Amino acid sequence: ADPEELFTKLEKIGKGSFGEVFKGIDNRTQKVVAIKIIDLEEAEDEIEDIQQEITVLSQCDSPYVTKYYGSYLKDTKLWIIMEYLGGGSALDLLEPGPLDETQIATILREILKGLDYLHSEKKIHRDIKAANVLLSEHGEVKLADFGVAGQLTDTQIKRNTFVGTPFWMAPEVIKQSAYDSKADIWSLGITAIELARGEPPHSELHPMKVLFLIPKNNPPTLEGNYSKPLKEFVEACLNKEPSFRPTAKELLKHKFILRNAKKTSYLTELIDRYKRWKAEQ
Ligand SMILES: CO[C@@H](C(=O)N1Cc2[nH]nc(NC(=O)c3ccc(N4CCN(C)CC4)cc3)c2C1)c1ccccc1
Ligand SMILES: [Cl-]
Repeated sequence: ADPEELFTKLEKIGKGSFGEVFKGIDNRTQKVVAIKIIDLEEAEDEIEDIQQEITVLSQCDSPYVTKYYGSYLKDTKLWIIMEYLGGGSALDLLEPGPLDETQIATILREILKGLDYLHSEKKIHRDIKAANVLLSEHGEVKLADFGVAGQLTDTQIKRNTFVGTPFWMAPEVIKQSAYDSKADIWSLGITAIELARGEPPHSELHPMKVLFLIPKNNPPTLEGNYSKPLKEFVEACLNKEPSFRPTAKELLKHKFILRNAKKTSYLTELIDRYKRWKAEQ
């Protein structure tokens, strides 16, 4: 029916040129939801990504993947109703200052559970990065932005498409050879660096340069004051050879994760920190 009847927006929480995201309410139940509204008139090229995300999320049912509740059409606007996640993104939560290795290990663990779910459903996220990891106010950690996610089948054996964000992209994705879920494991290893240092490797460089640097160089390493097991976690992820990369399931039992990860509810203090930080200034 009419989405402006069914839903009420409470607060604009995100904005772009083609769309806006709100905190809002299902009026029938008073449930808080995320409401992403796309101006279909302005959307042009990225409309295929919108379609792809809706399709993939409608096929997902995991506590580690942002829920999709439906789409509504009202004039030039597409309303996409989604699980509200109010803690902020992992990247957002880096703003007030660095994470400790307990927080990092917990976040990576939860991402790994999400990747394990997706890969078992023969899906590939293909844009894993801290900005795409969204937290709930309880400290749950869930995956979002499925605009370029890919589907493996029997009609098509692997993927080829040059897609993702350059600094996080696997070398085999840059080369556009046949790749699979192991590409997400590379991106996860880059995300581990990003969680530790605040930025991905080569973050000051032009994206175009990174497209030849990533295949040309040895894999990035985590440098500085970070525990050996974290550096070995990064090292295992960022193997040039995908068949030598571990799976997400295996990584759940990496010693860095086992010795450092704790209950997700402990992440609420990371969210509190952001609230206080946000409020000031
Ligand atoms: C553009 O699509 C959305 C999207 O699909 N989504 C689906 C979905 N569900 N819930 C969301 N919540 C938030 O984005 C958000 C972010 C920061 C936030 N604040 C900062 C911390 N504070 C404690 C509260 C206020 C409050 C809410 C989103 C976004 C997207 C956004 C970012 C990354 C990936 C995807
Ligand atoms: Cl947006």
